Order: sequence, then structure tokens, then C-alpha cells
Amino acid sequence: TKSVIRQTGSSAEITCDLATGYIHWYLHQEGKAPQRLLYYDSYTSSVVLESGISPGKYDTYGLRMILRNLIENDSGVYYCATWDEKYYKKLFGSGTTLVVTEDLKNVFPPEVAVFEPSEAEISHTQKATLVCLATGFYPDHVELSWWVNGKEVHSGVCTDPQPLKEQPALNDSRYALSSRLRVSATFWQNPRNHFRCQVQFYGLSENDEWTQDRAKPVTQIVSAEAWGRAD
Amino acid sequence: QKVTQAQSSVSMPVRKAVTLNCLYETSWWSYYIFWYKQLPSKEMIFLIRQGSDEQNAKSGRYSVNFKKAAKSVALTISALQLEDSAKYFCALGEPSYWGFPRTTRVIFGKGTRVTVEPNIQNPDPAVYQLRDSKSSVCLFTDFDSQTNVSQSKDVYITDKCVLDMRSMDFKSNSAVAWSNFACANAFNNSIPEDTFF
Repeated sequence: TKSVIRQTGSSAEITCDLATGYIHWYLHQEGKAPQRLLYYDSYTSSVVLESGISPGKYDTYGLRMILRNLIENDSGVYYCATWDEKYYKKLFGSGTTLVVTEDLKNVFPPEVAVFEPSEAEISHTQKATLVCLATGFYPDHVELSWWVNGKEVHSGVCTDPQPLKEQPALNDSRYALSSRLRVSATFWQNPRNHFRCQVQFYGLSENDEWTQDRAKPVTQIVSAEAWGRAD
Repeated sequence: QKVTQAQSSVSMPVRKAVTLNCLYETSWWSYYIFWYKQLPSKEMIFLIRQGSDEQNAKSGRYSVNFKKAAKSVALTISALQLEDSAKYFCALGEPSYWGFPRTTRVIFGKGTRVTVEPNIQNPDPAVYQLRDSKSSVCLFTDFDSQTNVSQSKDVYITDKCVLDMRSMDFKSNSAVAWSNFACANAFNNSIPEDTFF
């Protein structure tokens, strides 16, 4: 889906997916119940904000919604909502994830490493298990993919739903994510087979400002490979 | 918390039933309770609706036992399957004085995470040592669904994950652990009695 990464004090422009009626905006944070921010009018274009929310914080116009003064607590998942024309229910279209930090120096690309199956696991269960792990990446936005012989295999693969944190009790701490691919032992014993673990990472854009010395954490694909061993 | 879900995380085997508890607080005579399913892709999907005045709602394998007296609304997934694994949210719509004029807020609970446990036919739990291809990790796999993998005191220990062989019709549980290191001493806790480690 869409991933947005901004710095404290900057602005973030949120896009809405579902395409009549009243459009609602919800905010979901980890460990916290999803709440409503505001809702906007199609006809009168009147904007109504909830209780406790100061005006000028969220801008809404025909569908995009703009955030103005960002802080670290603006992080979390933003949904756009509407009620059905016929049945009564609330539909959420958006998959948008937003993360905000004091400095963009906290942003790092992932380090991808592929590990070869054990001779013990081949001899015992007669199945080879390949594991890939992406380490030291911030923010949380990453997509891992397994590729065999130029094609992506969704079969026999397992990836951790929630990436573990490397430094506990830390807000800006980098993360780590592991994924596994299990194939037949006979498949791994064939050297003609190419196993590639590709991790897509979404970093800072071209319009973002990078003051620091190291390489700019732009959106990139970090990959690692492995080959089959017969003996 | 207006709406309340006591259950943080629930774990139940496949082809079984799981009941997700939800309670609400409202002063209104007429209202609506909703149940949503949040995917790891962060997509909120509608499941079933329960009205203030309605019979107990049943849609597919999703059934809810409604108690108006105790303000309890409980979602029950009848026949569990692997795809059913997600975080479920209980939501309560409250009407304006005149109606439900499409302005209505839906109050969400913190959600209940549901982890379905795959069926292990012939488990043989073992810890394997995997060497890096590039230079110089330990996985605990093929273990029964009942045993849960716990993070070591530290050492990075991953939570368990379900792997499905489509061609071999084979399903297994796998958990990996590593640090910058013995495999047997890697897991401080979580303890099967059969180990090839």
C-alpha cells in the first residue's frame, strides 16, 4: 500500500481511495482504538472536526486531506470512510500508514541476508528451509518477496507479520524482519535453481532534504541470493 | 473506554470455534454494533452488523450472540481456517436524535487479535543451525501448534509463523532466532520433549 514518512513540523498530504455522500477520516494507532478525526461535506463543503481537535490541524478538499503541523504523535494509520447508499454500514478504503520523527537521520535502509539450509534438516525432514532476514531498517515500511528463477513464489513462504524491534523501549529504534521459504530437498540439491530474497524499502523522496554525511535513504530494493548445493 | 474488548490476543486451532468478547456503553435506546476485520495489509473489512432491536445476527461462519441486558455483543467464528487470522474490531454506531443521518461515528474498541493454529500431523521439533552464505541463524521448526515460542531474555527471537506447502499439501510452524552463540541455549524459555537439537 502507500507509505508516508515525514519530519516533525512538516506537512503530510493524505489521499483517499474509495470513490458521493459524506467522507469521514479515521485515525488508528498501535494499541489504541481507531477514532474519528473529522468528516467533510460533498455539497456544502462544510468541514466538521471532532471534540478536542483544534482547527487548522487538518485541511480537507475534493479526495485529499492535508495535515499541517505534524508531531511524533500524528503517527499511525489513516482511514477514509463513508456510509453505503443502500445498506447501513461503514466502509473503509485507505491502507495509508504515516510515521513522523524529529529528524530524518533515523531513517535507514534494510540489510538483506539469505541463509542456506542445514545438512541436518535435509537428512531428517527431507525438506530444505531457507530463511531471509532484513535488519536495521527504519521506518517500518518494507515489503519482502521471494523469487525463484526470475519468478516470485508465494507457495511455501512465510514472513513475520510484525517485524521485531532491535532496541526495546525506544521510539526511533530500527526494526528487523525475517521470512522463510521451504522447498523439497531434491529442489535444493539442484544447482540450476536460483533462490533470491528481495526486500523493497520505501525511504525519503526526491523533494526531501538530506543534510547528513551518509547516503540518502531513498526508496530502494535491497536483495540477496543463494544457489543450490548438490553435495 | 466506551466500547471494551477484554481479549488482547486469542489462539484457537483450525476447524474450531472462537468467541471474541465485546462490551459497550451507551445511553441510547436504539443503536448498531459492528464487527470489523483488520488485515496485516491494514485493510478494514466489514463482517456482520448487530442492531439494537434484532434477532441474533448470523452471516456465514460469523455469528454473534447478543445480550441487550448486559450490553454484551460477542462475535463467534464458527469454522476456523487459516485465512481467518486477523485483528477483529467491535464498533458501536450511535444515532443523532432524529436518525442515523450518515453523520454517525462508529466507536471502536482496541481490537482482538486472533491467531489460528494449524494442524500438525506428524511433528518432529528440532533446532537447526543455518550458516550465512556471504560470510562466517537458528530456526525452531516442525513443532506442534500448542507450544508457543517466547522471546529470550537477551538475542533476537522471532514469533512463530505458519508455512504452507501447496504442492506437498504440507503445513509447519517455524520460528527463527539469532544474535551477533549456541542454538540450544538460544531460547531462554518456552521449553516439546522431542528435540534433535
